[PDB]
Amino acid sequence: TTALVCDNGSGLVKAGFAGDDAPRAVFPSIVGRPRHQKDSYVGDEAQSKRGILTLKYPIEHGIITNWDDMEKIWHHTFYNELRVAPEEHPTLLTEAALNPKANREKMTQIMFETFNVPAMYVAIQAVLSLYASGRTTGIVLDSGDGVTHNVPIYEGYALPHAIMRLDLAGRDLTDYLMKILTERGYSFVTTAEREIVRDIKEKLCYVALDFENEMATAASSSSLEKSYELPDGQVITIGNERFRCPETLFQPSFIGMESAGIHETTYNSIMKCDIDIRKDLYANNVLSGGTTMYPGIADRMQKEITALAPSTMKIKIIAPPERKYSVWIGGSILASLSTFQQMWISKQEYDEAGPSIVHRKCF
Amino acid sequence: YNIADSNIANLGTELEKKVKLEASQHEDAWKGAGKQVGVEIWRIQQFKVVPVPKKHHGSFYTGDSYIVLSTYHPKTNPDKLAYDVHFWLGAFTTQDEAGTAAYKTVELDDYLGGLPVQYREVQGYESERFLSLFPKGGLRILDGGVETGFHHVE
Ligand SMILES: Nc1ncnc2c1ncn2[C@@H]1O[C@H](COP(=O)(O)OP(=O)(O)O)[C@@H](O)[C@H]1O
Ligand SMILES: [Ca+2]
Ligand SMILES: [Ca+2]
Ligand SMILES: [Mg+2]
Repeated sequence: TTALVCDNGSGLVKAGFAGDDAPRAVFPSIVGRPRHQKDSYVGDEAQSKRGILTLKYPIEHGIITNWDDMEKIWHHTFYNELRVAPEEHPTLLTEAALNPKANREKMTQIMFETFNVPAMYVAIQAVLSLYASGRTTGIVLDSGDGVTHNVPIYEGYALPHAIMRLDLAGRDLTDYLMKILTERGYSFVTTAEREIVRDIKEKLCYVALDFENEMATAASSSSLEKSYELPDGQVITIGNERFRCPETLFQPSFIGMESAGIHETTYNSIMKCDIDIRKDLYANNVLSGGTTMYPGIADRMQKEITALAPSTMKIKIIAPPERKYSVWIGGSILASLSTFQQMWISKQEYDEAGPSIVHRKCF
Repeated sequence: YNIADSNIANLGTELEKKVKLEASQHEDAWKGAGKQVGVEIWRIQQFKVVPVPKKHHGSFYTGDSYIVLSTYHPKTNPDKLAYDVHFWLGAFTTQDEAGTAAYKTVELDDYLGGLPVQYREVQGYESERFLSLFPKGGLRILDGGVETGFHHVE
């Protein structure tokens, strides 16, 4: 019996088998339907046919907002990608912290009633990443396509009063890059064009160490500019958009949000913890997720938290090179442990208790 | 946000502690642990918690991860027991080993009612408390270690 580990990101499905060192299926969490109004396509193939499709993400800001399309995603994961029969496999799913309770209730219902899994668990993403880093104490900054959240953990227990969440992450950054590329005269508008700009962002963006200095550098010469070849063969040039786009993480007012930036939310989360554990949290900031992959982000985080923290505080940002997969890897490890599997919901328990049982078993 | 409407509403509760205490009852390695003053050591071996024989205590493979339970009498009562639990991560241990050692450290803490104080000990960064566990020349690092429990995805 081999458990399945499925980390349903807002933007990407990461799926595979417990005990593997990486997910075997990674593909966009998208359903595509004809742009002109056979019925639909999922994942990689929707991306492949995007020339004629309108693409929709069933998860927004870490929350499933289209349950019929999410069912298509899970079906595709089991039967078309992993090519497994879900009724044969205990399944571990994941969630961002501070999601509405009904999200995991419906996850539980669909896994048992539609896919007939024998057992399942819904894990908190940031906790899986902490264990993937080999720690029991630290503060995880997890940022994917949907959510940025801070989870301080002490001796293996998340501190719920100090968890922070920002519904600003990779997709918002892609949307903002689309917008500011119009200043150069480029027009990226459609759902398919959003995927092109997402690729530009991943390939060419970075976090400036000093934003105002970098803006001056960008105006003084072309030294920061990069070229990018579009699918139709046109070559565009981008300059200060490279770092203006992820600057939004530090200055959410770039997209009209009044929120604290990710450096301030990290600091605020630590400050909500008991004073005697704060030094351990400051020395163990663990980055997790695709939106933490910008070159320069760890250095910027180090600089900004140093400016907020007591002047003698020892601060360390841990940025695992595999952190696009840290959540999944933490799940692969925990799902390989018989004691962790002992806590999972069995099909019989679901039959007797219903969806509410997820809140009494999954922590 | 409203914690109470959310998926973290039950974190920090008695119920959470009860569920995790029950889970810790299903690990054979903890049975009989922490019953007298001394040092008990286990090594992670392909996700399993495996006892290290007492004749080897203080010798650690650089390729491996370990759990070290130090049981002692607290100042408050010479007839009772208190605990430091150290997990030791070799310089060359793999991610599955270190993550299992971290998780199972929490589990042993759960098993012992939350009483242990946890210490993360990376090779070359060991705490003063960890260095104090072994007699003069007692701490030795060994070449190699056991194979990862991970299957490598090509
Ligand atoms: N190198 C990179 N630089 C910046 N952003 C990236 C990079 N790689 C991936 N991303 C962004 O990270 C997000 C996907 O990361 P992932 O952790 O899988 O998210 P999720 O779990 O929400 O699906 C997308 O917004 C993607 O564009
Ligand atoms: Ca090893
Ligand atoms: Ca404890
Ligand atoms: Mg994610």
